[PDB]
Amino acid sequence: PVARSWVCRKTYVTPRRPFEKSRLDQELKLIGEYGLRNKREVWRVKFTLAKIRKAARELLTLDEKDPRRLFEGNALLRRLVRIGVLDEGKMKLDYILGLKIEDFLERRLQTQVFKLGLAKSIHHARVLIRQRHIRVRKQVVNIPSFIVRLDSQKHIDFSLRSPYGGGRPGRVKRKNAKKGQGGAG
Amino acid sequence: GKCRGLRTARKLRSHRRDQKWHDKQYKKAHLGTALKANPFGGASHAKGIVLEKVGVEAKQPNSAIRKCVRVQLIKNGKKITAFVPNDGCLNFIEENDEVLVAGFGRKGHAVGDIPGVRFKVVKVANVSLLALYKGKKERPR
Amino acid sequence: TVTIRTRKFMTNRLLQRKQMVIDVLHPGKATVPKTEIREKLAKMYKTTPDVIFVFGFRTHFGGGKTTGFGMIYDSLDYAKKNEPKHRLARHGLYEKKKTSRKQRKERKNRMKKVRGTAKANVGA
Amino acid sequence: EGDTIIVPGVEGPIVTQIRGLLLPPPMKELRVKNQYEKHKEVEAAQGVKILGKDLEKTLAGLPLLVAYKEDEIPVLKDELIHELKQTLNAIKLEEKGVYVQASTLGSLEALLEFLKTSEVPYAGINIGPVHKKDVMKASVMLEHDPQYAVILAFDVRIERDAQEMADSLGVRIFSAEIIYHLFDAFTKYRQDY
Amino acid sequence: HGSLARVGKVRGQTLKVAKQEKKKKRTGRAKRRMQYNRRFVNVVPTFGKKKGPNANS
Amino acid sequence: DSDDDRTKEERAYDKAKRRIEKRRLEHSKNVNTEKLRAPVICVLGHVDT
RNA sequence: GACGGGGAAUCAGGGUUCGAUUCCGGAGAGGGAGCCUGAGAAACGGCUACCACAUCCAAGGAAGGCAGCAGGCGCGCAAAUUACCCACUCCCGACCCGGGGAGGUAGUGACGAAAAAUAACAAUACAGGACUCUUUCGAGGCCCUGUAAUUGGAAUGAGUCCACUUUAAAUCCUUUAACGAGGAUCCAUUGGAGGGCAAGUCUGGUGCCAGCAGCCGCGGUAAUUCCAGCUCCAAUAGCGUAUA
Ligand SMILES: [Mg+2]
Repeated sequence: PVARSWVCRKTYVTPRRPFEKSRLDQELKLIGEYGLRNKREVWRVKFTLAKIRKAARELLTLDEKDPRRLFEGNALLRRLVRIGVLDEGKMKLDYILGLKIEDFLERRLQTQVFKLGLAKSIHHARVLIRQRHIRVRKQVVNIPSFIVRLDSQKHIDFSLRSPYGGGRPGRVKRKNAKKGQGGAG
Repeated sequence: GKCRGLRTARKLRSHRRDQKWHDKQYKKAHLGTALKANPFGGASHAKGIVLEKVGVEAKQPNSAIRKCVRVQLIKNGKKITAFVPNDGCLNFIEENDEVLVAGFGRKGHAVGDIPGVRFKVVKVANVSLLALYKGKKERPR
Repeated sequence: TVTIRTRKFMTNRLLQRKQMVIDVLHPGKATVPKTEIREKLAKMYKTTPDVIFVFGFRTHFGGGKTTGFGMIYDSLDYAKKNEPKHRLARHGLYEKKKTSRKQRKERKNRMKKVRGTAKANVGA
Repeated sequence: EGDTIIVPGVEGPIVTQIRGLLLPPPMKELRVKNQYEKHKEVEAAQGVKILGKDLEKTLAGLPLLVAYKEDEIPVLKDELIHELKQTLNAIKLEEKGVYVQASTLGSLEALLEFLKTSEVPYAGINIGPVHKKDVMKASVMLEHDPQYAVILAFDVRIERDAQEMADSLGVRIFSAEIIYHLFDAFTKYRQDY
Repeated sequence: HGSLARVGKVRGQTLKVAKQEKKKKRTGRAKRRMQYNRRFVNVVPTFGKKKGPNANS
Repeated sequence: DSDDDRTKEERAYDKAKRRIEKRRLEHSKNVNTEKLRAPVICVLGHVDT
């Protein structure tokens, strides 16, 4: 009777058709456009979008003017406004189902780093996050699948320990300085 | 459904039970005679040691001989015939040597041109035949 | 430099000590040792530097914050009455016996194996 | 106790880890039943017993080595394999024959030398009590020349279920603690056959 | 010919050609980049039917 | 440069082997000629002796 | 091939299969039988006789039940340390103070779950897309897109290893030194390439032989399927196979 968690779930799903032309072309287009690593990421984004769509459909099939419908509908709309995939104009339950994988993919931290101008390419943004150069609200982030909120967009800048934004220079700078000192004598 | 009445569920349940019993897969999977006649005893893999190396030909359209091996199982002593899978692996297997033998992939039936046999050898002397094939590990001697 | 902002202060007249949570903000430095933060709590809370006990320091990701616990007692012997002994062993005010569990269990079983006065002499 | 040791065996060297140092009393010898002591460190010029977890096969009379380092890959024992390749007086000829069983390595060596001078090949060299697997391999050798379809067990007791599965189908076990009585029983069965 | 019950004649008579040294293949994330580039970036519009990626006819 | 072999795992065990050889040879250098170990007594004979 | 339930997998709607397994209730300590004490036991780390099995012995006798924690044998397709501590959660006792293989800690650990390295940038090299003009020759390349073993400085991580931190004592994470890459050799495998089903009628060898192939079928001295080299496709630290 040890005291552990024993709670876990799978965050992605595998399609029943492994070899189709249009599906593989679409996921390859998404991966090459937004600089992702493998198809497990877009599969997990499809999984969470399917979960959100299923929840919205389950709320829509329940009758109007009920407290549970209003509570979970307004909770879902406030949540998706807080992510930033919707605006206050389209604050409706039926407008949830007209979403796309694109709207969930624009809120990635890698996409925001490439879009604001910190990086030159989306893959350069990914490897720039991986070497701990990007911080937000005084906390460094080393992971590319970070979902930034709407209020957290304007806090994106370089870190206080990265040499790009002011700090100690890296390994190649000090080694080349020591090489220049050795060459100069 | 045929007998549709508001107070008719036992008749439907009993008829569905009988017609489900009068099947093939459900009758095989819910009777003990098939597992009594099963050499593996309802298991994926089984061990055994080699009696001799024999040879059996193929069927009518395909003309070749397939070199299976005669291994009896350790759980209950049933004498079966297992097909040595890949090319040139009959040199690696020896007489009176332990093997690990699994099925061939049709739930206990013959596959293609080989006659009657339904098992394949996976490992011999606790080393895999794939390692002896690809030149990745050498068998003890 | 490094500066200290105490958080979640409360007093405990039931047990004559002061509970608070100390967050250590050291931009560019490593993790602070417990002795030097004890001197900071001494020069901040106007008490003697041998009554304060600190533990539970946990660094954050990126190395800007380090939060943890720290306790200040009113007097030294009031701290000696009501405290776990291993923290005093960390702070050098306590000594504990260095005997392993299997030796003590074997000695207890061998003492159980005999009766009378010989129990006190069979186990050395 | 915190070290990695290597001992040679039938299938080359087998690397293991030490478990306990079983020492007899100084008044007594190693041939005593269930009376030893446990130690952490043992001094030189002593006769100790080594316990392992998975060795099961060991040719004695060979050196061993202890490494204080991290032995992550078996390349360090090339000199041990080189020593094993020379002075092989007891060549382990593994053919199809009599499954022979003995309690100790010396008894097994004496029994295989007796079968060698009796001009009969031997199949199994298992060490320990007689189980269902040894009797079953004798039952396997009951096909394809069933003359060598017996179990020779010396100075050991067999299991009851092995006896039951043996005499359910006719496997002879000449279990005897006296080695020349075992020899006389074996040659009597050979002449009767 | 020799015999028919011999095994591995084709494997024992194969002209053994060793592998030649080649540059290592990019893996992880860059392989998806190269596949996306070579399949969707530098392609020319083509009529009729599209040839495969290994149609060496 | 060119100092070691073409690989690293091939030269990884060579330093350990030469360290074992030097620590063995040093173990044959500083030895004690007084208060030695115990000899081994080897009893042989015939049947019923 | 039945401990029961709370539950698990798949699932449009209905269903099908499993539930030995951490929480609840029940049963047993080889298997039947009987009992003392005690509030509460037909108790087995209590006792008494039977059989199966089994230990020591001067042979008269004496002593036991790991379906507890580690460990060993057998059985097997199939499952780990003959470790550290009562500091945390509680429990027993005359009780701040003693004890707990109940537990907590680390080791083994590709059952399984989550995050995520094996590269990015810039200039001539060479094929083109956007813009009127030179029908066709070629030019702003100021704006690019790509890749062939041309090059250049800028980066940080695995790892080695002071310290700090954690902890009963440690280990690991995080922090932090000094070192730590250009074929960044600090080199990614597992399957497949006739159709189903994404991807060569490429090049050599055997010639219904060896073999491949879940199914159709492929092998007959020009094999898009065997065996090897190059290229390519699939998923990616994961992939193939056998079974319910
Ligand atoms: Mg004698």
